[PDB]
Amino acid sequence: SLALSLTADQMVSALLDAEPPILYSEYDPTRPFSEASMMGLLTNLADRELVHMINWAKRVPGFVDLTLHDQVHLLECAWLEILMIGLVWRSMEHPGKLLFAPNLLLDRNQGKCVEGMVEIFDMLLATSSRFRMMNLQGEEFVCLKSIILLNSGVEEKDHIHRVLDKITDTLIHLMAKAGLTLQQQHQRLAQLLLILSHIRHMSNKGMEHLYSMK
Amino acid sequence: SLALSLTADQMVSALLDAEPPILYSEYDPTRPFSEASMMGLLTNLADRELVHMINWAKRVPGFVDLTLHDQVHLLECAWLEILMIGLVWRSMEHPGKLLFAPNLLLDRNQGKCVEGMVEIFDMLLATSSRFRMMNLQGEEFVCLKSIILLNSGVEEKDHIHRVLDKITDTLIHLMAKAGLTLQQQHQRLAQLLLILSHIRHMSNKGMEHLYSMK
Amino acid sequence: SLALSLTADQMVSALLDAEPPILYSEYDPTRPFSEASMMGLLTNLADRELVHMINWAKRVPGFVDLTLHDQVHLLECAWLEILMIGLVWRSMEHPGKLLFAPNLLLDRNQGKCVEGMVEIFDMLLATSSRFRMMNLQGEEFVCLKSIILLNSGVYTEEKDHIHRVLDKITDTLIHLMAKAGLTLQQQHQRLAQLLLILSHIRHMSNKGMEHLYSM
Amino acid sequence: SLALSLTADQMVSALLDAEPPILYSEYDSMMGLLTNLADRELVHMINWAKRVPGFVDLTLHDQVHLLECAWLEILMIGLVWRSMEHPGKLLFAPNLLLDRNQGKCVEGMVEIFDMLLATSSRFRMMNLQGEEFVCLKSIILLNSGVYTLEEKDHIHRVLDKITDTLIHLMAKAGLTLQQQHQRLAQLLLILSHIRHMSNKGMEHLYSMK
Amino acid sequence: SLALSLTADQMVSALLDAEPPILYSEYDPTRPFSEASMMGLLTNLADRELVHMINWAKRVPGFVDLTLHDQVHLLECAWLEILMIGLVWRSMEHPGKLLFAPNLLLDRNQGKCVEGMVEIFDMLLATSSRFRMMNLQGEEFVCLKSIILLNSGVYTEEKDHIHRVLDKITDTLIHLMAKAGLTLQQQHQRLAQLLLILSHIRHMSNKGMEHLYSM
Amino acid sequence: SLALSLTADQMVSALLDAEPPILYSEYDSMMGLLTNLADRELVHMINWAKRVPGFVDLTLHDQVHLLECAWLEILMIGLVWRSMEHPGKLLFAPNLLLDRNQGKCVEGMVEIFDMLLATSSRFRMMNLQGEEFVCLKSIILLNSGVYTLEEKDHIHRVLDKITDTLIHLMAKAGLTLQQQHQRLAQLLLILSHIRHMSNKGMEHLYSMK
Amino acid sequence: SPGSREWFKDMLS
Amino acid sequence: SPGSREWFKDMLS
Amino acid sequence: SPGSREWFKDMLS
Amino acid sequence: SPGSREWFKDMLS
Amino acid sequence: SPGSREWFKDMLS
Amino acid sequence: SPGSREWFKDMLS
Ligand SMILES: CC/C(=C(\c1ccc(O)cc1)c1ccc(OCCN(C)C)cc1)c1ccccc1
Ligand SMILES: CC/C(=C(\c1ccc(O)cc1)c1ccc(OCCN(C)C)cc1)c1ccccc1
Ligand SMILES: CC/C(=C(\c1ccc(O)cc1)c1ccc(OCCN(C)C)cc1)c1ccccc1
Ligand SMILES: CC/C(=C(\c1ccc(O)cc1)c1ccc(OCCN(C)C)cc1)c1ccccc1
Ligand SMILES: CC/C(=C(\c1ccc(O)cc1)c1ccc(OCCN(C)C)cc1)c1ccccc1
Ligand SMILES: CC/C(=C(\c1ccc(O)cc1)c1ccc(OCCN(C)C)cc1)c1ccccc1
Ligand SMILES: [Ca+2]
Ligand SMILES: [Ca+2]
Ligand SMILES: [Ca+2]
Ligand SMILES: [Ca+2]
Repeated sequence: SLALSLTADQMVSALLDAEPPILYSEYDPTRPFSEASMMGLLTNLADRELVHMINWAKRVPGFVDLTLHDQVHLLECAWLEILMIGLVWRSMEHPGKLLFAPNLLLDRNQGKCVEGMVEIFDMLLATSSRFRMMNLQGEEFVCLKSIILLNSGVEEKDHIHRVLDKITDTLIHLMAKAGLTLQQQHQRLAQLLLILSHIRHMSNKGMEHLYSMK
Repeated sequence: SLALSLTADQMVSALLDAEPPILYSEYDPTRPFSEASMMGLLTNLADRELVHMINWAKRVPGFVDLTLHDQVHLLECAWLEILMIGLVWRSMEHPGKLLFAPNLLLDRNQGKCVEGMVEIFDMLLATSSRFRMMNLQGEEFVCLKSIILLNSGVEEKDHIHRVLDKITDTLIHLMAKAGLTLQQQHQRLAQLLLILSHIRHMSNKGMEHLYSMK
Repeated sequence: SLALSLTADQMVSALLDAEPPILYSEYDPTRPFSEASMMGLLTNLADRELVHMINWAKRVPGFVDLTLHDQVHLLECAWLEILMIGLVWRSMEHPGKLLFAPNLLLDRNQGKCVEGMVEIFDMLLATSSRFRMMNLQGEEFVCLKSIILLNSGVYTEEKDHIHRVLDKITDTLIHLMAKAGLTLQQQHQRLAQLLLILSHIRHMSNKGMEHLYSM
Repeated sequence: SLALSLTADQMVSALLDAEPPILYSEYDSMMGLLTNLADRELVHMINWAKRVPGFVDLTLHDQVHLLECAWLEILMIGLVWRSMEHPGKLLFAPNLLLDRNQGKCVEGMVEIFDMLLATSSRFRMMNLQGEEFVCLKSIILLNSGVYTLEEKDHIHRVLDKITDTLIHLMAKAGLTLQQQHQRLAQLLLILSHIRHMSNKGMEHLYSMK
Repeated sequence: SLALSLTADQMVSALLDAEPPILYSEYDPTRPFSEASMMGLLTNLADRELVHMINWAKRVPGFVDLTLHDQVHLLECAWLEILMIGLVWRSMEHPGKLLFAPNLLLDRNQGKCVEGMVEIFDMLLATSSRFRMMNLQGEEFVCLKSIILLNSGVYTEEKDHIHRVLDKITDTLIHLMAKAGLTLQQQHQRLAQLLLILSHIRHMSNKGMEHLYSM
Repeated sequence: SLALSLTADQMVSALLDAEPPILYSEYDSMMGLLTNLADRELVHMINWAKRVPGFVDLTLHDQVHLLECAWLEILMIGLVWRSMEHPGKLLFAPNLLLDRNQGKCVEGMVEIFDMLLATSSRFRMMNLQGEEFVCLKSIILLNSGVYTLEEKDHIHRVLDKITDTLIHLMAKAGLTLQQQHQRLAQLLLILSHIRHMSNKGMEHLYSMK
Repeated sequence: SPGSREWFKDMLS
Repeated sequence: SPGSREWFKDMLS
Repeated sequence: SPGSREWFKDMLS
Repeated sequence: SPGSREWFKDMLS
Repeated sequence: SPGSREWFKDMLS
Repeated sequence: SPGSREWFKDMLS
């Protein structure tokens, strides 16, 4: 498979080039939020992002090598983690707030508009602050988001495992090129992947919240 | 803090020495399982393991440096992930089955005794098979379990972060000492930590199942 | 009044900075277009662009000085012309095609999917071709689009203010052309060629509104 | 080619010499009167167009296309020009002057009436000159159907000549360079409104057929 | 019958391999003992050990050859003696203390927490001290514990089978002592010293059962 | 010290010479008769104990402790020994022989009765000898309270002597080394049953006080 | 009819 | 609906 | 329903 | 209860 | 209830 | 009484 022949630079370049567009929100800016209208806005946005997620996923090296069944499974399990890592990324420059869209910036007190949502907001804000504190790079972000897709859900190594190994190589390459020592490289790799556990957690709580309100 | 002065060998030695006892189950072996009795057995076992988890946690380097409040929080969030990683570890030599205790080995078809539990069993079995395929070492296992405790839930680095960096160093040391190349070391570190995301997922589904049956 | 105090370079900057986001479309890409689905897609896009048009209009020098009534009137009159000039601009470097969105590029044959739409497509395509052949610049484009906003409803003292704003945009177009090195004769000839475009844009908007009403 | 060689003064002269006569309203409904007039003006428009420099260089096909596109605009700009000295009224003919409230005679026409009146008011406020008016009418003829390419290149050169001619007229009147550019823009923006009114008129006409 | 065919070394191996797991206790370690909580803790432990005792008994050579009735009878008679000898063994290297579990080590003063229990503690401690001073070996211990199982109820042809099994365990004890280098005189003296221990274990079990009945 | 120097034959002789007489039941309830007998046998037990080699070397305190612990065991082993030739019966005295169904006279005693009968049956099946019996009775005296340390060391040496003496008796009777060890074990395991029966008896006695 | 395509064609040739 | 007088008015104030 | 298995399948095939 | 005759019997068969 | 916050707090302090 | 600690003490000295 071509995906496994990519150099680290070629992997980064492919992942940057696969990025979906940044979506704007539409709303009446002279009308105040309600529970219904805020959840309505976030739902509309997520559903638009899902369409563009499909085009993105097909551009992630290795993804189109999978059967339709495997492609569907990875996306069905990973989509909310993928929305959330994106949100946390674009919120880094806005402490205490979540930048859902360039024209939709919500602070923690606005999260209380939707019953139960503020617990999720606080987890997302902490994650965003952690990425800021770590000085997460865009090249690192795109590697993590593809890891989420491929690690989604639950002979030696299948295709996905081999592609994930290449993304690890690429993360380490990025760190090495930035001048990190080998010890620093392994430490930062660990710190980043541990945050994926927290993103999984936040997705599980989110899916819970979505299923219980449906 | 003393924990941060530990060499990699001293960390491994401390974590091995902290290990709790392997618990046996008690049941009438001439009576067949029921839903009530199997869930009853697993509940009894988990509750016993929780007592010994407290003694274990206090022996994890760094844990007693934390305030009572932080200690309680880490344990409250991590306990089921900790039970599950232990289960998956002791099941490695038993493909298709889960070794809850040395005298309680349950196969997948027995998981169907308890409504909803078989989905969890299948995730646990896959994780155990993954650890087997990776030839997970006991020294690596104890590092991962302590990572779970410390990474539980959701100025540059707090104490927990610094201790987690030392456990990463220790994992890499173990891999280096086994003769892995630097590329192999970083790849295996990533593979292991990605499995922690799946353990988080399984814990979230488990807590769901426990809350819904209560 | 800020608008009349702007130098030509400040006017260009303000108009460039005012630009709305480029919108993407959403659709099932494994599913063929029908008349209903294509018209639904273009309706969806236009309705979304209308929301962002409001934020742009408020950043056009002079617009926010007007009363609410006047703002509503100018936007109500000009909005389809504003959508169409934007469409023509983004299609300029795609001969034969209309770039509704970066992920929605349609040719004239696809226009036949909706009864009566191909005639409108052809007009839009000829206008985009004219733009290309004039080598229309983005700075000129933003001037023209703001002229549409201020002019289309301007007959139907605050009206004297709009006319002084419109005169400033004219000064701005000539400035851009003089800076580009055009002779005095080329500057007035190109000013005329650009403003005559706006009569064709009005025509296409009228034909579009007529088509929208009939369905 | 003969058109492309004319001086600005010769272009003005040719456009003025091409002007059709002013027609009187005649009796065979208000729409009946207007239709009578329009159909008679169309005959004069044919020979006017043929006297607009550059027009007869075009193929028959292109001449038909341009006139088919522009004719109602040409009638309307004429109407607006002759209503200039009649605030609040439209002078369809010397013997047919209507105020706004008379426009309500035909369901639909009074929208069009007010637009024509606002345009005539603009002409008055700008103090539009006859020489400028004839330039604008010839621009309508050559521009309105023009986007739809040598024949169309030639048209663009003639259009550039008429622009040169407008600027010549403004310079001669003593406007500064800035005033000339501003006024050229003001006058060309009127043609957008004339297009609008023609599109609305054509809509009305087609729907009653 | 497998049991009577075992060599002495095979008997030792089988008895060593039969050993039950060492059990841990659970309790709140920030909470002081009361009479109720300590007695509850020891009751809990004993009840759990009883479950594992069944699996051990079935691995004792000869036991499973007996009828259900005989198995029940021997276990019903011997179980507290079996718990107590195990307790004494695991306490051997902890002078003054009883090692109920690796995380439950109690001294005689803690025995006073339960009315009448200190007298039993003292007897168990003296027996553990005797074990230590004899340097009792684990191979000897497993022989003695199995003798308790087979002997305690053995009066209250299948009974001739148990007696031949008991004789084999005696042969096994002497073998272990001869292998250790004891003289013939030291072998019979130590065999007697070990078997006399079992009279004290019976005494402590009887006192324990009496205490359990009274509360 | 005198005890520690005796040969095996001298130990046997001393133990036999120390034997108390067999008492007859006498009349002052079945428990009344047994109590009468027991209390009379206790007096003889005092002088018997003092004639067991090693016993009087111990302090008064230790002598009291040992007898206080062992006395009912000593009575019971005596009872079992004299019932040996009476299958299904207990010969409390020559003039007091009870069968199992007579044991039901005292609520509680018939549990004890059956145990004593099973032990007497075991003695018969082993063909226990008088010389062996006297060794076992002296072991009970010295062992039963012994775990509770020179005085207690001395006791252990005397206990080892009695073991030597049992083995001497078995060797003399022509048992092989293996038979000697097996029989020594069989006889010592009986003392566990004798302890059990004494503990049960003492329970009964204390509860009726 | 006046103003039609055919009419313009006829009038212009 | 989007683009109507009332919609513009609502959105603008 | 966006995000459902069936929706993803439809969109990918 | 654990250790009784019936408990042993139940556990042993 | 083992595993609850309050249970953990009790056991740790 | 016979068999008591005090009785044994008295009989044995
Ligand atoms: C945390 C923000 C959020 C959503 C969100 C996150 C990131 C982003 O870029 C956009 C939205 C969210 C909200 C709703 C939602 O609904 C999906 C309904 N479709 C799938 C039918 C998905 C995500 C949300 C999720 C669960 C409950 C409440 C809020
Ligand atoms: C997956 C096995 C399991 C439990 C388990 C896992 C590992 C282990 O070593 C022991 C048990 C499990 C079952 C019940 C349980 O209850 C806790 C109740 N207490 C906390 C009040 C905890 C874990 C379980 C968890 C949730 C639902 C159904 C089953
Ligand atoms: C020519 C493309 C087009 C529209 C369009 C133009 C530019 C652009 O950027 C996006 C769309 C179009 C389609 C529908 C529409 O109105 C929807 C009704 N809303 C306003 C209530 C407006 C423009 C259209 C207009 C009329 C008929 C058929 C198609
Ligand atoms: C604005 C006045 C007008 C006409 C008009 C304009 C200027 C002028 O000088 C003379 C008349 C108008 C009315 C009717 C008309 O019909 C043409 C029918 N022929 C073409 C078969 C044309 C113009 C009119 C046009 C459309 C609807 C209603 C009224
Ligand atoms: C001496 C320790 C002890 C028990 C014990 C001994 C050894 C061992 O390994 C564990 C415990 C003891 C306590 C209770 C018990 O029975 C509980 C009742 N169940 C059997 C129904 C048995 C032994 C005990 C016995 C009687 C009274 C007081 C305490
Ligand atoms: C087994 C016969 C027996 C006694 C007995 C045994 C052997 C023997 O040679 C003579 C009697 C027995 C009965 C009573 C008794 O009381 C002593 C009261 N004195 C000590 C104040 C002692 C033994 C007995 C003991 C306890 C309960 C019931 C019966
Ligand atoms: Ca509003
Ligand atoms: Ca499809
Ligand atoms: Ca049973
Ligand atoms: Ca506490």
